[PDB]
Amino acid sequence: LEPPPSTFQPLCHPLVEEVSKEVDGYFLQHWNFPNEKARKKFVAAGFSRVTCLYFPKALDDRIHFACRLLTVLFLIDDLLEYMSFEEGSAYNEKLIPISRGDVLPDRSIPVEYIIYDLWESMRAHDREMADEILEPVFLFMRAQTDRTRARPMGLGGYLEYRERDVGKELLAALMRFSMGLKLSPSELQRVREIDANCSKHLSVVNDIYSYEKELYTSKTAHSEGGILCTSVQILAQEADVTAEAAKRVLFVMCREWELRHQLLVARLSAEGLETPGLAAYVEGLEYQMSGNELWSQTTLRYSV
Amino acid sequence: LEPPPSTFQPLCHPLVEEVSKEVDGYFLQHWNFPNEKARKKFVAAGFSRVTCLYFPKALDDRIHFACRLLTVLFLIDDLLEYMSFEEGSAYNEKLIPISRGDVLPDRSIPVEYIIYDLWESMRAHDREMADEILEPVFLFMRAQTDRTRARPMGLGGYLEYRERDVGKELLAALMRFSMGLKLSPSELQRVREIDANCSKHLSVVNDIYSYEKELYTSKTAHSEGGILCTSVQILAQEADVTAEAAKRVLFVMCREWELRHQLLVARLSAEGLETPGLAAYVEGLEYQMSGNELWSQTTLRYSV
Ligand SMILES: C=C(C)[C@H]1CC[C@@]2(C)CCC[NH+]=C2C1
Ligand SMILES: C=C(C)[C@H]1CC[C@@]2(C)CCC[NH+]=C2C1
Ligand SMILES: [Mg+2]
Ligand SMILES: [Mg+2]
Ligand SMILES: [Mg+2]
Ligand SMILES: [Mg+2]
Ligand SMILES: [Mg+2]
Ligand SMILES: [Mg+2]
Repeated sequence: LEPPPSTFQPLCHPLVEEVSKEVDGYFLQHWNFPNEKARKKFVAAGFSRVTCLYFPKALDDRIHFACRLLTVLFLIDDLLEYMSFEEGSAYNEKLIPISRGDVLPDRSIPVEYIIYDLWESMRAHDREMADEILEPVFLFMRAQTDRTRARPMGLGGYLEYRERDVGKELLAALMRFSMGLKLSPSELQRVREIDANCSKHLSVVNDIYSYEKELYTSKTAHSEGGILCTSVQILAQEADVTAEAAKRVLFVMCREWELRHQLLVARLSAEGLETPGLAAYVEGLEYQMSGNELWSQTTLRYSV
Repeated sequence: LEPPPSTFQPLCHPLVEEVSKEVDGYFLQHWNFPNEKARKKFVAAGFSRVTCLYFPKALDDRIHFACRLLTVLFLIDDLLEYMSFEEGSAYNEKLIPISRGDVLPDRSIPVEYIIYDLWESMRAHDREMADEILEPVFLFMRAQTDRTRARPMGLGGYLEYRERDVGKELLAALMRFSMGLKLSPSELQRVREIDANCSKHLSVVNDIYSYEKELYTSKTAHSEGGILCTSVQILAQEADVTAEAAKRVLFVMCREWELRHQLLVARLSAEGLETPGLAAYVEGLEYQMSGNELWSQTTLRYSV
């Protein structure tokens, strides 16, 4: 699959090597893997590497928080594929009061105390910004087991749903936390169209590279949890082409979304609405798009 | 607008110029054009040229029949844009028993006697092959004023409707008539998938090039008859991109349909199911797709 030309230059956080070893090492000690093969596959995924590609301008003392969060969510994301929608919902809902810190974790259950200790440490570093990630994460978690996954969706309906299932808002709040980048409610409101456009890029780029993984999952995992829910399958179905043909077409659309990102950013500046914070923000969103693509093209999670 | 590479090479019927003058001349003599500007625009469209590009291997004494049919359908196609769905339906339904030869035409009304004389002349030349064009034409006519045009559609839903509105079936029966290519019901059943694939190509290629014409029509003509119903609008709405962005993506999809055409034809041959008639037929479909693109690229109908 040859990617069409992009003007975006992907950037990686300079501390990616040490943070990856730190965070991978943490999960290897605490997380319950089924076997040595799974432990190797975990490291092979490079979960801290995505994070460092998503937020390359995160503060040096905050990047590890982001790596820990995306890592545990990735691990949960895989676990949910072997559960029903009901079981998956129960699993996630239990982690929500724990994430808030309102309920103590069962220290014998790794996922419970990993989540608790993480959010506690994040609030310890920056309480105000850590709290602003809470609701976006919960929105993402509840989307993962949404019944709409078991209903037919057009491309438009899917992308609207997938903004939550891909965790667009959490990525936004996580990015701001990691950068210590604060925005007023007025600034946040102004870039909503830019956010929605970015979400489609992230979602479809992931759909493109994770298709083989998710096709296999749909044939082997739970009938509900492993369900095939992706723009690749939808376009292939609607246009009556192969999945690989759908990928090539979708990749072209992703480049159009990149063009639209630049247009919207230019218009924000052409109008009076550009601020230093917003400039850093929309630039950060570009890194998410290019970083997500670079990681997707190289991670063993999708190629194996 | 840069067309992505294609391996389909267009062919034109050798007698295109002489038949154009004959068919253009007939309509200029009989059809009720409002003024000289409309008569010039009519000639500028090249309705016989597209027909000769659609069926370049039509028999020398049958190509004019195809040119007449497509020309009169094109003329009605524009007429319908100033009518409501109701008026458009009543207009078309009147012509249907006339086309069958069951109802005599009003000789003071050009469209009625032109359509009557056409079908009578076609039945005289080849009774059986002419009759097999009737219902496909009627299916197309009724799709033109279908109220599904004014209702929400996804890409898949549009394409399945478009197959009727683009007259894929009538074109196939017209091609067979023009070439004297007779196929058994079983043979035709073998290439159903190939027909469906070809329909999408013809539809979207037309949508891409005729968008500006149809955008203008939607803003100037009847809100119903001139309604903007096209893949360019649908995809742009689904993916939240501009029409120009949608065009570029759709053009890539068109090339995927070309690849699929070659795949399906290759499979048909390998299974020992490609009869000499079927070989001529599927080649004929390729001429339709390539011929449609060449004409769309150059006709003044879409450029002015
Ligand atoms: C952890 C997840 C599965 C969510 C957050 C990260 C992100 C965007 C990385 C790419 C794959 N999907 C997701 C969703
Ligand atoms: C006459 C028509 C409007 C129908 C038949 C010819 C064909 C495919 C040529 C291209 C434009 N539209 C059509 C539809
Ligand atoms: Mg997943
Ligand atoms: Mg998921
Ligand atoms: Mg995926
Ligand atoms: Mg038209
Ligand atoms: Mg039409
Ligand atoms: Mg058109």
